[PDB]
Order: sequence, then C-alpha cells, then structure tokens
Amino acid sequence: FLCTFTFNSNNKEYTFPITLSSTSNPPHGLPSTLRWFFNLFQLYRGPLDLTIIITGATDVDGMAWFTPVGLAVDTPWVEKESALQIDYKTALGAVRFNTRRTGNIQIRLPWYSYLYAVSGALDGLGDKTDSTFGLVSIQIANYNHSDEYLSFSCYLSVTEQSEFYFPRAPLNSNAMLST
Amino acid sequence: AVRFNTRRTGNIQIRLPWYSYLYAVSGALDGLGDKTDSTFGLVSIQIANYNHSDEYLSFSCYLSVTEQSEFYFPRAPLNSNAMLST
Amino acid sequence: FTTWTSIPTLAAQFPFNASDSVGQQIKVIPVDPYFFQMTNTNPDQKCITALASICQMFCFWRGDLVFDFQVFPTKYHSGRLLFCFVPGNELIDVTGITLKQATTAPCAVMDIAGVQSTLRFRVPWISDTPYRVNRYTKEAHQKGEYTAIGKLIVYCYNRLTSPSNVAHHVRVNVYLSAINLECFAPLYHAMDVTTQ
Amino acid sequence: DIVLTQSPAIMSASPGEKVTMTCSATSGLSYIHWYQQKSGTSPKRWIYDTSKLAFGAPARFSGSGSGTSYSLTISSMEAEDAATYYCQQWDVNPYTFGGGTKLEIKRADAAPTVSIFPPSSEQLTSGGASVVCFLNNFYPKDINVKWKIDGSERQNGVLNSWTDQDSKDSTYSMSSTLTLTKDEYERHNSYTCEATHKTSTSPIVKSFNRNEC
Amino acid sequence: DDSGGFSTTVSTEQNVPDPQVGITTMRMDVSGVQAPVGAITTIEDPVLAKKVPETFPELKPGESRHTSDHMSIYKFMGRSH
Amino acid sequence: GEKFFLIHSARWLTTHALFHEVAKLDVVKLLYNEQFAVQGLLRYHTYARFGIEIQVQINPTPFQQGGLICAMVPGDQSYGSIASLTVYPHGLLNCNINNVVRIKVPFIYTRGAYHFKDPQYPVWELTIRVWSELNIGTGTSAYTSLNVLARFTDLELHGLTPLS
Amino acid sequence: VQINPTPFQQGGLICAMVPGDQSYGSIASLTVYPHGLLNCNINNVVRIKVPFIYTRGAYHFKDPQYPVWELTIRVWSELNIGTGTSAYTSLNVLARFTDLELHGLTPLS
Amino acid sequence: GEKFFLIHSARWLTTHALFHEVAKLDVVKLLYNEQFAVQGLLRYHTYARFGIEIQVQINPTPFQQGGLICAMVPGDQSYGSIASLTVYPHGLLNCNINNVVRIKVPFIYTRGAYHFKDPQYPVWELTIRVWSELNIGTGTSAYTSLNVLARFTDLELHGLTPLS
Amino acid sequence: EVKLVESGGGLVKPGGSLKLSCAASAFTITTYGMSWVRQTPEKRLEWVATITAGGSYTYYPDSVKGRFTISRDNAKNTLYLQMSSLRSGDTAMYYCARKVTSVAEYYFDYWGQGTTLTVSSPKTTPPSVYPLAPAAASMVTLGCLVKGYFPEPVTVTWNSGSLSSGVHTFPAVLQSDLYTLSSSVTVPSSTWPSETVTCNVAHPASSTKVDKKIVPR
Amino acid sequence: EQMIQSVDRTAVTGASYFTSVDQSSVHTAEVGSHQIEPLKTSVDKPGSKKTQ
Repeated sequence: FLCTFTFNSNNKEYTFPITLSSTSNPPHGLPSTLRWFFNLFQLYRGPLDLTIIITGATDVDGMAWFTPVGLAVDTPWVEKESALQIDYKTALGAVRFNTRRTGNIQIRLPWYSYLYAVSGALDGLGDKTDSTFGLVSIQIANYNHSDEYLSFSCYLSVTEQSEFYFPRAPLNSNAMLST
Repeated sequence: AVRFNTRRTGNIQIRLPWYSYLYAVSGALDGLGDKTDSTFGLVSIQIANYNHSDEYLSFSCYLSVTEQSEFYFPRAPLNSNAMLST
Repeated sequence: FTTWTSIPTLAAQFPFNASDSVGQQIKVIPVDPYFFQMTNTNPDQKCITALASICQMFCFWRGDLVFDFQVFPTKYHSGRLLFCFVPGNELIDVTGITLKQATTAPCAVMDIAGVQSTLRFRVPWISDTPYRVNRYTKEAHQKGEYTAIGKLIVYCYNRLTSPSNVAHHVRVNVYLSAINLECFAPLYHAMDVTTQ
Repeated sequence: DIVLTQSPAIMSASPGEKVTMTCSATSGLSYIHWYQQKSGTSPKRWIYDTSKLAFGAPARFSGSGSGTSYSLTISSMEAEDAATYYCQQWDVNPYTFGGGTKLEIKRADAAPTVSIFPPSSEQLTSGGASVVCFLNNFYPKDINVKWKIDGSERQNGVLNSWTDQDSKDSTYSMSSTLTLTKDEYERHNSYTCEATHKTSTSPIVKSFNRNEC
Repeated sequence: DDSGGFSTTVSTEQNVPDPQVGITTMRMDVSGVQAPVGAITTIEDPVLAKKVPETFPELKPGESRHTSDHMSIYKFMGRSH
Repeated sequence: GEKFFLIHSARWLTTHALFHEVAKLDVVKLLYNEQFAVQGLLRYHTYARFGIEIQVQINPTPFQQGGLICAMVPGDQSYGSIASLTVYPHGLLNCNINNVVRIKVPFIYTRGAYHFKDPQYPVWELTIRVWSELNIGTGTSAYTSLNVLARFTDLELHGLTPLS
Repeated sequence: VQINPTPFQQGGLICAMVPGDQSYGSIASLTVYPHGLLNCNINNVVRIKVPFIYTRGAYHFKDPQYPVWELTIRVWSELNIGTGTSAYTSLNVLARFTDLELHGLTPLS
Repeated sequence: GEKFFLIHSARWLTTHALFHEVAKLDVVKLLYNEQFAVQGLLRYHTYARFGIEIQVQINPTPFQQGGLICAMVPGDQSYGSIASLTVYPHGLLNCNINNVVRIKVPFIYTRGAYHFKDPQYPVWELTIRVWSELNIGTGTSAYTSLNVLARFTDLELHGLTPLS
Repeated sequence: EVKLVESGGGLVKPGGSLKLSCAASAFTITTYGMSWVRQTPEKRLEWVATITAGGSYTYYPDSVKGRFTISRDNAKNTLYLQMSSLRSGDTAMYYCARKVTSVAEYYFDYWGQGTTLTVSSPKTTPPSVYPLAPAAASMVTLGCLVKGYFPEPVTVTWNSGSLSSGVHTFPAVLQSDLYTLSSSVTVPSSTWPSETVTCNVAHPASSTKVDKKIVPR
Repeated sequence: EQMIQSVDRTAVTGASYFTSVDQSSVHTAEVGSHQIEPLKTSVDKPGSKKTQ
C-alpha cells in the first residue's frame, strides 16, 4: 500500500508525491510496509512499479501523468482545482483511459532525477529535498452521476532495475505504523 | 491480491498455492488436530460500490485438482451416510 | 536479507551479581528470532534487533540461531556459568528444573576469567514440526502452533568472587545472530516487546 | 511427614565462647537448611544446604555434618545472635520445619527492679483488679515469683507478659499480673511478689498494701 | 578419543612407571658448559615437570662395586620376613 | 529400543456380535510407559521418528470357529468403512489354518518428528474387529486369548531436553 | 579513537559511523554499521575506514543540505567504581580525510 | 554417557588450616543420581566398567595466595601419607599461574565389572586438601569457589535387569 | 531492593473466606515460583502453598488439600491465596515467600512483613486503659493497664514516643476472651510527678485512640 | 597445535610529517574504495601545486 483518496466535485485534480522520509507519518507519507522498507537502506537509485485501481461510479473520464521534481506542480496531498493546463500536463508524458473499459493501470515509474540517488531517512531541510524522486497526479472529468463513491488506490512494488546501498539499522517499534 | 470489476469479465480462474509451514494436510481427523492439521488455505473477498437497484449478488466457488499435487496411503471410502450434497 | 540477520545485535541484558545462591536461575530466554526487550526513554523509542524486523514480515521461519554472551568483568572476577538448552515450547513450568537435571540436556560450560569474552552459543533446530509459524499475529493460544524451539537458562553454576575495590556485579550482554536461516509466506506484523 | 526436632530449646551463652546446636532428624536426610527469626522481623537468607551461608551472613559461623545429625557450630559468639533458628528438609510432600532454638546472651547476674503497684481506682469502679508486679532490668529470665498473699501461695491468675532480652543493656523484663475481682481484692492486705535470683539467697520482699493510703 | 572430551592443550603421560634401574653405571660431563635448563621450571604443569634435574656442572659418579643388584623387589623381598 | 513389547491383553469371547471392535488403543502411547526399556531412551530425547512393527498372536481351540481382523489405521476410525478395511495393510485370523501374522507399516503423520508431551492426534491406531462370530456347542471352552506384540523400527533422536 | 581507562574500572563503549543523522535507527542494532567497540579488559585503540556516503558526488562547504557522516559514541556499559578508584577517563577522536579531490576554484573565502 | 557432569560445589575459605581435607566424596556414587542423563543408560544395565576423567576448576582473586591439591585415591584414605600424595596422579593449584587442570586415571578395582546395588568399597575417591593456607589482608574477599567436573570414559554394559 | 509486601488479612469468622495478596517489586516474579508460609503463634511455621511460574503446577500438602486455593498473575506481579472453610487451626500469621532453585533442593530467599488473620468470632472490642500509681528512688517505673481488646494490633505511645529509653511495652496476653497487656514506662523522679507522662493508646482496627496520664493517687 | 593470534601493540602510522607511535593498537578496518566519477562534473584538472 501507498495511499488512497476520494473525490468531491467536478475536475478535482488530485496530486500526491512519493516521499521516502520516515518523518512524514501516514496517511501523508509512508504506510505500513513501505515505511519499514524505505528506511532499511541508505541510498536509492532506480525505478518503481505503480498499480492503480479504480473502483466506484461509472462514466467518469480521467488522465494520469508524471512530473519530476524541481518543476512547477500543484499542492501536494491537497485535492483542489488544478492551476495547470493541458499543454503542461501532456507535454511531460501521460496516458488516457476510461473508468468503464478496464479500471486499472499497471505503469512503471521511471527515474527522472537530476541528483545521483535519493535517501530515505534524513532530517533538516535536506529531508524535503534529497528524498523525493517522483510525483503521480490524476485529473478527472465527466463527474458526477447518481450518488456513488469514487475511490482510487495506489500501490507500489520494486522493479529489477534498482539497487541498494549501505545496510541500515531497521525501524524501532514506535515507527512501524499502518493506515 | 487481484483487482477487477463485475462488469468487465465476471469470472476469475486462479491457482491456490501451497502456503503451509507443516509438511502435508490430512482430511479425516478428530480431536483438536482436525481443526489444525487439515486447513491449508483461505479465500476471502471484499466488495464495494454496493448497492444499485434491487438485484441479487451471488458468488460461486468451485475447486479442481492441479497436476502439481500428489496422493498418499489409500484409505477406505466414505460410507453411505456421509455422501451428502448441499 | 542475510546482511542484517547474522550481524550480532543486542537483544537483552542481565548482570551476574554476587549475592545469589549456587544454581539460582538468573534469566530465562525464549529462543526465537522474535526476541527484543530493550528501549530508550529519551528519545521515545523501543530498541529493535535487526533479526526480528526481517522475520516479523513472514508467516513461518526455519533456521539456526547464534547467541553471543559478552561479559564485561574486571580481570579479577571469577566463577562459571552453564548455558543449558531446554527444548519444547514457550509455555511450560520451566523454572522448576533442577541444576543436575539440566545436565542431561545439551549445554556448554564457560569460565568468566580470561582474555576472551564472547562465547558464540549456537542453537540447533530441536522441533517436532519442520515449519514454525508466526503465532504472534493471533491473540489466542493454541497447542500445535509454537514460536520458540527451545528455552535458554543461564544458571548460577558458581558464585562471584571479587576483590573489594571493584563492584559486585558482572554484566552479560545478549547479542543476536543467526545461520542457515529460511523464511517464506510474507505478512505484515509490528511485534510487541516481550517483557518475559 | 517425618519430624525435625532441635535438641537445644533455650540456650544462654556468654560473648566469645563456642556455641553449637543440633537439628536432629529422625530419618536420613541429605541437606538440612537453617533460618534466623530475629525478634520482630521475618527470617531471610541465612543458611542453605549444609555449609553454604548467605552473602550478608557473617563468615564467623560454621556448619557441617553427614547423614542424620547436623550441627551449626558457632566459632565466635557476638551480641547480634540473639535470635531463634529453624531447620527444614525438602524431600517429602508435607515440608515441616524445626522446633526453634532461642539463643540469647548470657550476661552476668543483675538484681531485679520491683515497682509493685495497686490496681487503678478506675478498675475497682469496673469491678476488677490487676495486681501487677513490675519486674525489669535483670538476668536471668528464669525466675519463679510466687505470691505471698496473707501468708498463702496462689499461682492462679498470674499473668506473665514476657518481653525478650533487651537489645541494648542485655537485660530481661517480666510482667507479674494478678487478675482479681473487686470483692476478691477487698479481702486481702499483703500483696507480695518476691524474686528468685540465682545470687539472691533470700528473696527480696518488696510489697504494698490495700488498706494503706 | 573414544569418549569425545576435547581440550585446547595436550595431556601427556604422567608418572611413568620404573624410570630408572638403580645400579650406578654407564648406560664427559652430565652438565657443564651447556646451561642447566632444569634448574628453574614450573611444577604445576606436569609437562614442564618432566624436565631433567640439574643445577651444577657435573660428571659421572662411575660404576658400582657390588656384583649383585639390590634395587628390585624380586631380589629385595626375596629374603624372607 | 527395537524389541517386541506386549502392550495390551484382551480376551475374545463367544458372546460378541458381528463387527464388534475388540481392541481400541494407541500403539505409540502404550509404548510410552514406565515399565519398558524404551522409556530409558525417550525420556531425555523429545523428538521421535519411527516405523511401526506389529505382531499379534491368538490361541483358539480347534473345536471353535470364527475369524478376526487386524488393520492398521492412521489417525482415527472417523468415517472409514468396516467392510472396506482390506485396503489397509491388514492381517486376518482363522480357526482353520494360522495363528501368527505380521504387519509392517511406515510412519504416517502430518509432520516429520513427534512430540510426546502434547500430541495433536494419535499416529497409528491398531484396530481389531469381529470378522466372524465365535460359536461353540456343549463342552467346548468359551474363551480364547489375544495379545499384541509391538515395537519401533528406524528410530531417530533429536533435541535433548532437561525436563522429564 | 583512543581512550584511557584505569584497570580498576569496568564498562564498555560503542563507536559507530552514521550517515546523515540518528533519526530512527535502533540503539541495539548499531553493530550493522561499521563500528568499533571498547573494553576495560583488552584494548584501547580501534580504527574505522568508511567511504563517502552522500546523495551527491561533490560537497559544498558554504551551504550543506545535511551532514555527510555523524560519529556517534554511546554508553555500551555503565562505568562503575568502588572506593579510591578514579571517577574519570578521557576520550579523543583522531580523524582525517582520505582520497581528496579538488574542483572549481573560487575567488571568495 | 561421556560428558562433563558437575558432582559437587564447595567453597575453599581463608579460615582453613594446613592439610585440611576440603572435599571428600565418591566420584562413582555422585554420578549415580536421578538428575543426570547417565541415569538413563545405567538404570537397565547392572554391570559397569569405566575409566574416570576429572577436571576441576577454581576461581581465586589475584590478591590472595595459597595452593591446593587434587589427588585420585583408589578405595580410601586409610593410611596414606598426606606429604607423599604426589606419587598419585595429581594436579596442583596456584594463585599465581593456572586455574584449570585435568587428570585421566584408569579403572582401579579388585574386580572387572561393577555392581550398583551393593558395592564392596568405593572405586575412586577424589580428595582435595589444603596445600597452602589462604591468606588475606583488608578488603580482599574471603571466599573463592570450587567445582568438580567428572565424566566416564570407555563404558561397557552387560546383563540387563528388569528391576530399577 | 526487593520488597515482597503482603496485603490483606483481618478478622474472619470460622466458616468464612479470605483472599490474601503480596505485592512485589525490584524483580519480575514471572520466573520464580512463590509460596505462602504460615506462622503459628506457638512458633511453628508451616509450608502450605506453592505454585510455579505458570498457573498449572500446584504442590499442596496433606493439611490444606481441599481447603485453600493459590493463584498468581504474571502481568500484575502480585499474589493471591483464596482461602475457605476457615477454623481455629489456621488462626495464624501469613507470609509471602519467594522460592529459588538450588543444586539438589529448593530454597527461600526473601520474605515479607506479614498479615494477621485471626479466625475467631467474638465481637470487636476497643481497649480500656487504666493508669498504675503507687500507694522513693531516682527511677520509678510507671504503667498503663491496656485491658480488654480482641483485635491484636494496638499501639501505646508515650509522649509521642519520646520516652523510649525506658518504655517496656509488654506483649498482649489472651485472657477471658480479651487480649490484655500492661504497657509500662520508666520515668525518673525529676520528671514524674512534675511533668507530663501520658500513654497514647491507639488501636487501628477498631479505630480508637485513648489518652491516659499516670498521676499519684 | 592451534594458536589464536592477538592484536599487535606497536604501530607506526600517520601522515608525512605528523608521526605517532602507539602502545595500544588495533587493526584499522577498511571498507569500500575511492570512487571515480565517469560523467565528470569538472572537466579541468583538480587543485594542485603545479597549477596554483
């Protein structure tokens, strides 16, 4: 598990980052398994697997895209109207689907980073800068229909292209928490 | 886990892998070992987006053997008072 | 995951006082990879062993364990200990065993004095079932499912002789390392502190 | 189920001499323990199996013996040993202890102190009388005080409240209380407690009267 | 070893029966320019207690001058008592 | 640790009906007893792995008639058929021909080693049922004995314990 | 790291090398790190050689994002004394660089 | 049946005089006890033939001084000399150098096999006497421990018995 | 330091019940099995109860077999002795006891203070205190006659306990269904009858406090 | 015959001019290696005596 979110009104674009820090307590951070796993090793350099699941109302349009760090993007973990446009979102790379055809997307998360490698456990001002490596953000449309919930899921898994560095002492019993 | 929708396909053919710490399970037992040395798996389903206009929602569960298992020590069959159906 | 497990990490702590009787039980240890009890007040944290975090993400475990009892005496302390291995489960009346009845079970003698501290005591797989389950996910006890393949008892095999200008206690640390370890069927469970 | 007895019952020993008691089993016993009941507190870590003392026990003591009869031999008698010991076996189901040896301090002979008082005026309004002979600051404890009540000898209703040997001046104390009825009290005059000390050949007669004052 | 009691050192053969025949005979210097190694030793270790005893530069006393031998039980307790 | 041990002594009578279970016992538990030499090896060693050797000797007089059954059952007689017991490795008895049979069965158990202090279920259960009724006339004796000689085969010992 | 205890004391220390910070690392699991222990019985000199563990390749002195290494020393066993034994023992850390590179000269100090 | 078994725990004190016998025990009889695994082999087998392995470990503080003796005596200390005990295979103790010795002696007995139920005489008798007095000053601890680890070597078993 | 502090006891009529307890500190009692050791007033102790680390093995002697019940809790680190069918033979002092393990037998290390259970059924009686006065020298032993109380704990206090060099507190003697003592003080002639010598007799069970002063009649 | 080797007491280590000799020594452990940078973030030569 990574995160989950719902919808309230029309075209409420959602934006969540992936932060490997242990200071960011869940739901706004790392949940159960990934909180322990992203603090066992010091540095990280490589991609990830993203499997999203769409469950709920029907006849809803949607679009998912990637945005690297060090660019202009909307507010993290806050569902609001997007200040961005269709030229900035589609020029970076995106997919297009419908919530009636398949309802699930298995997508890679490529390594778009200017720095060498990200590190999970940090403190100070470098924890919010030298840890993040990606951002997955979703905009919806054709909302809504007759009253029914619309919840999205976001899961993560490691890929065979990444490596690991400098084995670290594991998390104590007061940090291994779930959502 | 898997993730689907009841409008796309409506059926799942899935294996049931052997996740057991003991050696082998045995069917016919009695005592406290029957509820411990027989079970080997659990299939469990959660639903959502329920409900719509009033219509039943029934699931079925079938089993069949695979070519990866074996058999041991041929036992006398069940008597006529045990071969019952639902 | 072998990099975190076989490195010796501290799991417990017991001293060796001089005001004890010959054969008195000091500390009983459930021998498992799930063993940790230390914590810290500042900061608010409960100290974990590197072996337990690897094994708390599995339904079953199988493999040997190596304890490392490092003492910190002076050069003038003496006496001996007995590291007996009492097998079975985690729930018997283990504190009724006579010291000469512990001589039937496998064990190891040790002198406190000398210039080598750590005795690497290895735990064999004494078990009735080949796969040993993570029962700590459940909250109800059940015969048949165990977590400990044995219980360690550090006996007071001899008393503590010492000079006057030092203290009357010798602290023994408990590291935790493992060999031939095997785990499958993953889960998620945050373990609790075993207060024995 | 078998009975552990102790052959010294009450022993009084001088400072600096050899003291030895015996817990005599009536069977073959392996390891017979011992205890120390100090006056007012509970027994603690004193002696285990036969010759293994505790850590806080003084190293001047000795214990030995094989088979039935065991002995806790004291090599140096001191002042802090005025206490009662026990002895225990660990081989049957019903673990019974010893009889108890009250070892005290033998100090030299000291004269008794007599302050014999009438009962209160409040007790005669209560219809009763307790003729108490105060007896303090003396060795030995073994004293046979008889009552000379108009030339008679009455040992009935003689209440003997016993403290032990005092831990400071090594002296004993005795209460010698005669419970009487009001009409029983108002019949006699001579109310005499007399001392039986091992140095006092004649008994010291210190009495009072009822008709006086 | 048939039993399985292992040790870090080696226990040698202690208290060897009949170390010497008591005839004083030949069987230069016993000690001399060669230094006495059995002058100082350690007696708690029976391995180093096996060292040859000397403290002085010596030589042979010589051959004994009685033909019979009076240091074995076969010819000492042979005279009846 | 491998020598024939008498574990039970019953007596098959004439008044027993058809398919009456003469003996119902545990072969492993009756070998766990103070009065045997296999107590001396199993008291310090907890884990156990063993095969089961069975020899059963009965003694009828030849003026009787009838037959018995001796099957070896893993676990329990929960829902097994009485008439289909010959699929099991069995040995029958007859008043005509023989009086000694033997059965060699392997270790049939859900696990590999055995725990003596708290078993989940009995490993083997020797069953003896009336295969034919024992009839007599006048003067023929109305009793015949029955004995079960059992022993372990291929024993392993692992994991010594300090407790009894 | 060199320390100097008197042999009438007892106790032990730990000397681990930590990248970044001691944010949520276990005190009891510090031996996974390249460490060196201290003892009042045997030794008083240890040495640890660790490589450059950092999110980037070069280092900026004027505004660091986070500290690269953080040497930690924690009490591994309590230091006990009786009567007359001295109640202090010193501690010193001798550190140096290895395999230094220099790039991009600046005019400012 | 061949593993070091602690048989006695005494404590050598400072108040002991010269040539005082610290320990007086039977090595064979203390190994005959319920709390050992050698009870499990010797309970069914009556006859015994064995060699005696001895290891004795003591622990003095180095601010004491004195020495002990550890000889192995066949039968009894009837009329043997205290000053001539080094003819026996012994091992001495010192507060200067060492604290572990070992002694390996063979079976010295008038017969070949041994009877547990009624012995004629004890086979070996481990003796420990004060070789030098244990002196202390002020503040040095007035106790030091003593332990005897004994085991059998080259055991034979003959003639099984039904009784315990 | 270990404090195995008992709690409970009191006055139970014969045929009643009582549940004892012993608090514990400075160690975990989860290892060592505990024991109740009963002190009769005739100085004859008795070993009546012992249960091990778990709540399974109980070792009951011949006497209390079927009368009492021992219980423990490893998390709360206290003790429990559920008693029933009480009589005069169990009218005695109780002690919680820790059992430790020696090489061939077992052994007791640390014992508690003690709780009083008197199994008898008279009424609860507050004490009656009577001064003692003569009808001379530089040392006159005075006294108060604390007569008539059944509950055993009582405390005589002499001027807030300030005269303790000569306070000879004599123990209670059971007589005519009443425990009766005669507390005494040794007060010199310079203080008595010139100053205040008053016995503060306090009784915790019946909740009474009696103040009596010796004056010469 | 087995022999457990122990730690050396004397050690002559240090720098060019700063010279230290210790009586209580320990083995200097070493992990990893001095890593070079293939995608060079500095195309010129490093600071040296010859260019400064």
